[PDB]
Amino acid sequence: GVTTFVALYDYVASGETDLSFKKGERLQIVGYNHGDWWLAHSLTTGQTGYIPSNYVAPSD
Amino acid sequence: VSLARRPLPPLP
Repeated sequence: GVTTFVALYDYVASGETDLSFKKGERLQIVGYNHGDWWLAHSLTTGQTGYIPSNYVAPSD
Repeated sequence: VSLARRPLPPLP
């Protein structure tokens, strides 16, 4: 039920829906999410997009 | 709905 995640790896998004992010970035999940890819907002860069859940872990 | 349910990328 945590909403804040940290990026565990750098990720280059392939599509316009997805967020690129770098290892260590703090990401907050936005709205209702299900499945494997979740809409997120980077607290580090301000960008938004879908993230792959296997690239992140719950964070403070 | 499809955007959430897409295959994941492999880990690096």
